[PDB]
Formats: sequence, C-alpha cells, structure tokens
Amino acid sequence: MMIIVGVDAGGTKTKAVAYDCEGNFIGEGSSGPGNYHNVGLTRAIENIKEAVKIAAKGEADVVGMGVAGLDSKFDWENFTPLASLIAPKVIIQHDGVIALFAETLGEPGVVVIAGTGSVVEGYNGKEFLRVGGRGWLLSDDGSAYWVGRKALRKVLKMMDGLENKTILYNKVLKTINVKDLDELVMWSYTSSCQIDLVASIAKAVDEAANEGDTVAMDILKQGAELLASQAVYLARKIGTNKVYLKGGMFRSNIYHKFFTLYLEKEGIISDLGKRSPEIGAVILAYKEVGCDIKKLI
Amino acid sequence: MMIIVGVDAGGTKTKAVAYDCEGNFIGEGSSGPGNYHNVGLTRAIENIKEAVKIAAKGEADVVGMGVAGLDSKFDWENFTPLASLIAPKVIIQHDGVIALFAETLGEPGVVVIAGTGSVVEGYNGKEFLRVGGRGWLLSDDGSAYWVGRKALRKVLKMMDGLENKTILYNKVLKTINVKDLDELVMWSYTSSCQIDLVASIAKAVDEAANEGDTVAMDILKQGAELLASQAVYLARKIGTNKVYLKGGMFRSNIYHKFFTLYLEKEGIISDLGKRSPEIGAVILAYKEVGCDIKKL
Ligand SMILES: Nc1ncnc2c1ncn2[C@@H]1O[C@H](COP(=O)(O)OP(=O)(O)O)[C@@H](O)[C@H]1O
Ligand SMILES: Nc1ncnc2c1ncn2[C@@H]1O[C@H](COP(=O)(O)OP(=O)(O)O)[C@@H](O)[C@H]1O
Ligand SMILES: O[C@@H]1[C@@H](O)[C@H](O)OC[C@H]1O
Ligand SMILES: [Mg+2]
Repeated sequence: MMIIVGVDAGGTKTKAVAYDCEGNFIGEGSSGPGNYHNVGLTRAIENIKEAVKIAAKGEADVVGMGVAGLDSKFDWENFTPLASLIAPKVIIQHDGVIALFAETLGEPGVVVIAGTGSVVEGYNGKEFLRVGGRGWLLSDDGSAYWVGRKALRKVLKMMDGLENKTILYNKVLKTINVKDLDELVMWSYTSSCQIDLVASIAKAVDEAANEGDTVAMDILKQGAELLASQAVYLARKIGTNKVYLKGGMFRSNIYHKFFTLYLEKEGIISDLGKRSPEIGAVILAYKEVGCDIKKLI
Repeated sequence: MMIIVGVDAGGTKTKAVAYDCEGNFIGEGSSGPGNYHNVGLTRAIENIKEAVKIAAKGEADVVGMGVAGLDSKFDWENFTPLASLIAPKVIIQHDGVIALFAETLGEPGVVVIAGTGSVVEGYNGKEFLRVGGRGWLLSDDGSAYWVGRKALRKVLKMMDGLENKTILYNKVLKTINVKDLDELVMWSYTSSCQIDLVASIAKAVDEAANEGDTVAMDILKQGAELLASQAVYLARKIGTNKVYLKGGMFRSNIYHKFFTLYLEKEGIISDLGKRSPEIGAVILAYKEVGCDIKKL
C-alpha cells in the first residue's frame, strides 16, 4: 500500500484529501492559508503539513500540491525546498494548474480562480499561460480580497455621510466586529494586512446583495466583469471557447451570474466543473507514482 | 509678555515657531516626526518638546499643536496626557486644523490635503469636520499612494498584454528599479504593506502624464476627481465656495488642473496653501488665549 495526498493550498484555507493508489478515499483534512505571502513561510508550510497529516492520518508517501502564491522564480525557490520535506515524494504546481487539471485531467483548457485572490490560467498542451494572479496589491481583480476592500471603502464613505447607508453597512461591520468609525480606525491599525480577513468580508457583500442591496450587487458586478474580461482574453489567446470557474467567489450566485453573463456575451461557455482542485493535485501525484487515474475518476 | 509656540507634528518631521501675544517673533526649531504611529509615543513627545524647547528656547507659556496620528479616540487618550504637560497651556488639534487655520486665520473654511494620504478638513465656526483621511486601505482617494497603486496595477495589465504599453510602463518600472515581471512581483510582496514606497510611484505617473501619456493623465484625473468631490461635499456643508489645496499631489500641474477643473465646474473656487502649518498653530493658540491674529 501507499498513501497519496492531494493538497490545494490557498489564501484562506488549505484543503487536502488522501487516497490509495487504487482510487480509494482514505481521508480529508483542512488548515489555514498556504499562501506564504499571506501568512509567512513557517505558517504556510505548517498549515500544509497539518492538512496533509490530518487527511492521511499519519505519514503520507506522496503529496501533490497546488499552491497559491507561487508567482515568481523567487517564490518557487523559497517554497519548494521546505515543502519538499513533508513527504518522501512531493510534486508542486501553481494552484491554477491543479484546479484546471482536476477537470481537464491534463488536457488543454482555461480555468478562472476567484478565491482569496484570483487568476486566469490555461494550458496549450505544451505550456502554461496566466494573466493576473500576482498578489492582492498588483492584481486579484474580482477576488474576495478585491471585493472586501471595495466594501470597506464604501462603508467608510457611508460613515462620512458621503453616501446613504445600505444593508451592506451593518453586514460588513458585524463581520469584522466594528460598531463605529472609531473602532474601524483601530481595526485598520491591526487588521489592514490580514489578507484572509479582508477577503472574508466578501461573504458579507454577498449576503447584502441577496437581501436586495444594489450597492453590494454593483461591487460584485464590477469585480466579476473585470476578472471575466481577463478570462475572455486568455480564452481567445489559447483558442478555446470554454472556461472552468473555480473558487469561493463563485459561491455568490450574483457574482456567478454577472460573470457568466459577461462570458456569454463574448461567446464563451462557462462550467463550474465537476471536481475540486485537491482532486487535481491527486491526479498529478498519481501520474508521478504510476497510479491509474481511471480508478480515481 | 507671553511665549506662544505653534507646532506642526507630522509623520515625517516637526516644526515649531514662537511669538509673544503682540505678534512679535521669538524664534523657531525643528525635530523628528511627531506622529507617534511612525516612531512610538515616547519619541514623538520628546521631539515635540525638542522643537518647542528651542523655538522659544526655554519655557513656553502657551503651545498650540497640530498633530498627525490622532485619527481615533484611542490615539487621543494615548497622546494627550503627556502632550498636555509640555506647557502650562496646551491646545491640541489634528495637523489638518492648523493647515486650515494658517490660511483662514481661524475663520470657517475647508482645506484639502493630498500627500501620501489624503483628507478634507473643515471648520464651521463652532466645530471641526472631516471626510476621508482614514488610511491607505480604507481611504485616501486621490493621494500619492492611491495613484501609485493604480499605476502598479495598470503596469501589470500591460505586462500581461491586456492593454498596450505606454510611456507610463517604463517610468514606473524605472522608479521602483524593476525590470522583470519576476522582479515586479517580488517588489510588491516586499513593499506591499508599506505605503511610502507605493506613494513614490505617483511621481512617475506625473512624469508620464507631462510627456503626453493620456493613460497616466487619466489616473491623475480619477484620483483628483474622487477627492475633489469630497471637497465639494464639505464646502457645501460648511457653506463656503472656496477651498485651499495643500500636499505633494498638488505639485503635479496636471493633478492640480483636473482638481481645479472639477471644482470650478461645481461652482467652487480654490487656492493653493500660502502659509505654513506651524503658523496656523500659532493662530490656533492666539484664538484660544485672546491674542490678536492681525498683529500676527
Ligand atoms: N457566498 C459567498 N459569496 C462571496 N464570497 C464568498 C462566499 N463564500 C465564500 N466566499 C469568499 O471566498 C473566499 C474563500 O475562497 P477559497 O476559494 O477557498 O479561497 P482560497 O483558495 O484562497 O483559500 C473567502 O475569502 C470568502 O469571503
Ligand atoms: N509632482 C508630483 N506629482 C505626483 N506626485 C508627487 C509630486 N510631487 C510629490 N508627489 C508625491 O506626493 C508625496 C509627498 O506629499 P507630502 O505633501 O510631502 O506628504 P507627506 O508629508 O505625507 O510626506 C510623495 O508620495 C510623492 O511621490
Ligand atoms: O498565485 C496567485 C496569487 O498570487 C493570488 O493572490 O491568488 C491566486 C493565486 O493563483
Ligand atoms: Mg484556491
């Protein structure tokens, strides 16, 4: 026997699933962020190692992982060595790769990730191409963090009396446990660089949007179209008329709607896909150790 | 005979000037930052006492100070105690107040301060008002940080090939001494959560704009207009048709123009700051202790 573990290490959570080499599910586990840009190398590795240990219920023989944050030769150099310590055999890819291959099983295609951050990544069958996916300051259009920041800035303007307060106002304050501008200021001193925390506010935006807040809908719409525009670009670029949609942001029905309406308008078909990204990581591990992908899917 | 000192305690540095109650100059001194957020309460206080100490070299009777960093009640509770003991009589206000009074002479008015951050301060004769000025993440529309971020994001888009490269591209990359996408990425992750580095990019945007880059011009325009509209809101709430403009952002001719173009369209006139903040602090003190601002 042998224990194969697939891990999807993101900006909010790290998800791992463990299997046999015979397509038999053994377990699952989850932990905090695996994006070292968000929590530091020690925490990221520790979280990944924890999710793996949990899902495998001990030691794993092989671990395949898709990692958010591997956005430069630099990142790969800093992360690869340490991540390679978690199991005798470890395969490392960008998180966009495992998300796509979970669906295309390795074939050409384009996937859009809208989670804590965002990215549009595709495979030509020869090379991987990506647009965006370079961190919260430089990119991550339409990501949960993007949405969260937009929401926070709007609440402040409502607080300043520059705009009418809407449902969003209370939803957001509650989520971050703030009651007034004074607590918001203090909150900013301590929480401004907590990426997953800012991104968590996206849920509040969705809540408001579902309860009729047009201001929240507007935020979701702008973010969704900004990211979708990039998906259309890479789709034409690669030559495919279909893209897969993955990530926590797509849990927002409104976000998803605006995203697909924009894609449809551009002649692009969207698919939420069938499998989770960690399954794509297991697929990669299987290929690495010779286990048959057929028993898996 | 009284010794009145006005103090401008900014995040970068502190300046204090002394005068008697009859408007006669006594001296001045400078010192390190006054924003305890940038250098810890202990350091800020000692510096403030530094400038004040020399400005009037020795004891001071009254001290009016504009301080950067008191953006919340917590900040006030932290700073005020020690600050109020620097002189027998000490008046404390936001650095925006003295900047405003330096121009209005203590009368009602509105002033826009657009530098690394941005804010609109106003006084209606009875109480001080404010909009924005709440930090890089939540606020600071139209600040150097704000335009710097917009530029960075646009430069990545150009690299990804989502938009045509314009002169702005090279200007931002040269300013942050980056030549690679790999290099850009690592730069952002090192300078991510520290505002000064991002705000410095605003200079490259201005330079691009001056060289005809309409894409750069547009960033300045959207920033200036987002802030300008807050200025309009406060001007109308206070009841004045004019506002004063101060800050490094107004060193950009184009930003200034877009700002004025938008103000005028809204029936509001404006003028650049024509007096130091520390003088506005002396004015704040004068107003509090009954000294004639005209003699000043
Ligand atoms: N219904 C929803 N509407 C909007 N945002 C949501 C919703 N559900 C979850 N999210 C957001 O999506 C994020 C989680 O997405 P996820 O894909 O797991 O990210 P990552 O891969 O970076 O860990 C959180 O930041 C959360 O705020
Ligand atoms: N001509 C200009 N165009 C664009 N930005 C400028 C220009 N001159 C200065 N700046 C920017 O404005 C800031 C300086 O503002 P300043 O008023 O000195 O504020 P602070 O006291 O907070 O440093 C810097 O971030 C700088 O990049
Ligand atoms: O690597 C990408 C990261 O930079 C972004 O923040 O989130 C999405 C990831 O794919
Ligand atoms: Mg993810």
